[PDB]
Amino acid sequence: DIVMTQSHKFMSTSVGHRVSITCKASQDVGNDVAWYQQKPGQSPKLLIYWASTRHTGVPDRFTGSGSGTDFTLTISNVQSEDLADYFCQQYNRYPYTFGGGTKLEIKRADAAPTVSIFPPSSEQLTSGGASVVCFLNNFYPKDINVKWKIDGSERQNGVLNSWTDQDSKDSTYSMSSTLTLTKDEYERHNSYTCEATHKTSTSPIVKSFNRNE
Amino acid sequence: QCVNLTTRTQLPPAYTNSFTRGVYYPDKVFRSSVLHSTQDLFLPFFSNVTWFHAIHKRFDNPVLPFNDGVYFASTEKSNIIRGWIFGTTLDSKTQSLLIVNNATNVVIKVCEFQFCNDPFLGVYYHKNNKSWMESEFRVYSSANNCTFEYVSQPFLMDLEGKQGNFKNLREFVFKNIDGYFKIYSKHTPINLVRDLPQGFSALEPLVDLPIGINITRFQTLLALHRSSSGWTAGAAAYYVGYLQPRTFLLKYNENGTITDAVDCALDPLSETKCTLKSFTVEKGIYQTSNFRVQPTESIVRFPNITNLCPFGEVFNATRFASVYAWNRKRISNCVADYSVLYNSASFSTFKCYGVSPTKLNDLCFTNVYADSFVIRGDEVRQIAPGQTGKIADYNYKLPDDFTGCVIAWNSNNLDSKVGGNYNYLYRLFRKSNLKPFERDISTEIYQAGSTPCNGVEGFNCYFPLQSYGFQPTNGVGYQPYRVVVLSFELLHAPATVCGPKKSTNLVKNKCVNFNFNGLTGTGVLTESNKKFLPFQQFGRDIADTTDAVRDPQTLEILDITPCSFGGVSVITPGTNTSNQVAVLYQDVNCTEVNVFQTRAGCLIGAEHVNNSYECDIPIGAGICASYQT
Amino acid sequence: VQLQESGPSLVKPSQTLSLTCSVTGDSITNGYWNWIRKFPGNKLEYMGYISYSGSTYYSPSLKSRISITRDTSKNQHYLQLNSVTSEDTATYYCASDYHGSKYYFDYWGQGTTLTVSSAKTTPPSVYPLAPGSAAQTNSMVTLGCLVKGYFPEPVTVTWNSGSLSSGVHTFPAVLQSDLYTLSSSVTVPSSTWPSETVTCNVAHPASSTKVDKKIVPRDCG
Repeated sequence: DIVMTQSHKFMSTSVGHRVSITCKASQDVGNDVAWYQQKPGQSPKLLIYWASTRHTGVPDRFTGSGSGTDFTLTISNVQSEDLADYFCQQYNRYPYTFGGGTKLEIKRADAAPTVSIFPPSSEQLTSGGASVVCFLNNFYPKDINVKWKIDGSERQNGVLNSWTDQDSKDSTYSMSSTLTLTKDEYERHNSYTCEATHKTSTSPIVKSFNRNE
Repeated sequence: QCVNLTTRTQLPPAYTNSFTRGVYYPDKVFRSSVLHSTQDLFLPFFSNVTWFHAIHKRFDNPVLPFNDGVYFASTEKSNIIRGWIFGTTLDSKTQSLLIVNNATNVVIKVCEFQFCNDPFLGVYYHKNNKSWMESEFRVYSSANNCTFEYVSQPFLMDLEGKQGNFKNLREFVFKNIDGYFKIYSKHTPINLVRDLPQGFSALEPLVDLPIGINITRFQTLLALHRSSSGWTAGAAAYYVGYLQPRTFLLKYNENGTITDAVDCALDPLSETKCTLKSFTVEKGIYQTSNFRVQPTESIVRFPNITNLCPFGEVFNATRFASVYAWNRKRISNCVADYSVLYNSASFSTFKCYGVSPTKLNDLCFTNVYADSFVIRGDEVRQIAPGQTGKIADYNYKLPDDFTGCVIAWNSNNLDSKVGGNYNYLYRLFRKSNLKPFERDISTEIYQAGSTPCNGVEGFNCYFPLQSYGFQPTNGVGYQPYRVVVLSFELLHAPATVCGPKKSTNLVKNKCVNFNFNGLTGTGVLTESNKKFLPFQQFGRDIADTTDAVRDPQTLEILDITPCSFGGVSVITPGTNTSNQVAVLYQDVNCTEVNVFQTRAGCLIGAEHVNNSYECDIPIGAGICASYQT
Repeated sequence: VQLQESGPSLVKPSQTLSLTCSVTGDSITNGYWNWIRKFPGNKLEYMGYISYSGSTYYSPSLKSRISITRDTSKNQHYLQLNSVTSEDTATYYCASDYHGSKYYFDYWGQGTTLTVSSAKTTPPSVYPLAPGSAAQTNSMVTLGCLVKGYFPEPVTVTWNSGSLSSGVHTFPAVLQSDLYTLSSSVTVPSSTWPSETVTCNVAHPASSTKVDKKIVPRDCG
């Protein structure tokens, strides 16, 4: 098989800049090197076939050239509707071994985050579950740390983060965490606190609540 | 540890020209009234050093390399310079030498110290009862794996800030040769304001530290004095130079003090002193060095090719074989160009396993095999190690260590016709699988049941070699594709498939390196007037000197001219008369290097005067030089 | 050509996988139908293919652990795997190798995420989220939609039957020990809560379960 290997993990350009995504595979990539287009919230679609021709509905700015195994998807004057994950492959012979991937995003202005912690509802304690939900949305860029404070002490085990794609209207991000507890551990602690350290704030926003209500 | 000083301002890397600084004693050998030659890491004269300060606007202490050899020079008035950090990676992972002075002892420890982000020393509370006593030690944090420790004699160093100008000068040499570290100390009173002293002195050794470790970088520590991040500094400066392995001359007097120093690679005036091995140079012309032009690059001057592997009768053939009766063709004793196969822009499938086709072009092989068979579009993808089906299991099996290439393109316009192309066959049934590189051309009737077939068709007796079907009204995936499988192996036979060709352009009047089919070396290609024979390749002079060549692919005779060489002459005056010198090369013009062309060479530094005077210093071929007003 | 996958998304070990890739818009005249395994974390791997006449050929990745059939009457094709292990927790996509009108097309469907475990089908328990009396308020009010105890993957969380799209940030699933936890948010000003009522709708394609729960400020002081 053809071992595909990509170097750039993410590309952040602006309107009018050049997007350079390399595909330095360990084996031969061939002449029929193609590129996908993973639209946000939709299925990935084909963009370039036979390394010179575009798909139906594609402008003339999405071209491609190179020599040998060092190919680069030449993108000039990238607009705001071009945020897609690009993969490099070959359409010569089955099977089609793919690469890692490179996320393309646009560069916009910063935004102040907003911390909002939620108390657990009464319907969760009836079954036997207990979980504290705290969100952190409308922030830029994604370089942020979301941690918990269980009675002042931090917690790392059982904390899993998740994120979405860049919004097409506000150009912000969204990233929170998830922490679930048992029934016996819910009655032992008193208050929970979540925060976020952003580059546009000298002090993090402290938001907490009380379980007694 | 983590709190850094916020009083640091970015300074551009300016330079400072020294006059004669950087001369020490290379060993403990005494001489008298001579000029001993030696080769060691010395500081060249008129060089550029760093431009740093130790004041309260500029407070910078960067990290400089150490493997090239460095020189230390710093003025001092209130003992701001305290110690240094000598570490390989400046971390606790490797060992590091620490030489610091806390005004009581010279702490010399070789451990794996935990260096902070910005270590510094200073005295707190300068408003009342200062006493210049050291009360802060934030150099390292821990110590582990120590190999050497030295404690000096107890003393008391004063850090009193005397006003006025500078009064002390301390210059050290920081170098490490074969693990033996040397410290060359010098203390002398001076009178400065800002700049470095443009004088001359010597540096005497103080101690000897056989650390036996490799040092790659270093860092100079500074002191802080203010009446924990906004602490200001005093008023000092430090310059860091770069040593180079050059040759110096030392004039020892009766007491041992170095008085003069000659740099053999600074100016052509001092180049005569190193050859003659004398300070007092008489009036005349002497030879100092040898001029030589280094070659630029090596260009293989092969316009096109000569021999060729038979790829025309394999790729552009009209009729191929079947998938069960494929013909193996051995390709050897020829030069193959694999670069034109990838950039042909006519192959719909081109994949190599194990190595890239752009990488095997600069590599010699010994056995190249090529196959050719026409199959349907659903069977081209089965030519791979580990495949199943009818082609991979019953017709053609590839081994797991396949280091070849797969070539396939579209041939629907030639291998198909209206009505059905029933030419090619394929085996459909077999009792077992095939071995790698095994050909099965048997036409035996497959016995599917228990009853024998007796060579005829009947119950559970079908013909294995079934005919293909090719129609132009089919889809894209049913078009006939000509599949070419290239095999590459390695044996004890010598390599016959080679030919890495790199040609750029026609280069003239340049010292380049030529590479021909039977001649190589360094020469200058120029025009000629001879008429070479069509079978001859090159020509030689009387004393076995090759000076002419002919291009095997272009009818043009190019003479192999040797590059620009010759002795280096210089006109030097007396030591108490003047210092102006002129550059005189041998047997070259003034274009391949106050410009005057002579018969012996190019004379740089003299003015053409039509007035004929008395010959004082000869030049050559009726030309002399003298000194006029 | 419109593609839509359908079938059960819960297969125990040592069982049989069965699903159907539906084709709508173009008949089965030209083009192939392949399968690509999607690893979690934007990683893909080829699985196999089939023709459109009857020539069933297999891939070297699955020699005898794959079974793909064809159906030219209903214009569909099935997918069946043998000896399903715990490493088959992934998503399979079906695409067309179509090349017509001098252009090369490649359409992809939605996909059904397959999860191989020992647990049975568990319906999702949508729980509302609202700030209490002891929570620190702000100018921007956030409303949540908690789903705890759902199995298996995938899921879809919408807002107001898919009509509300401003401020919707549907976070994907996580990789916990036994059960997963969803988390959805919305952006509403201070005049909305608690004056207006916002209701999140959570779908489940693996079991056709749609739970509608309203967000109420419970419990308060």
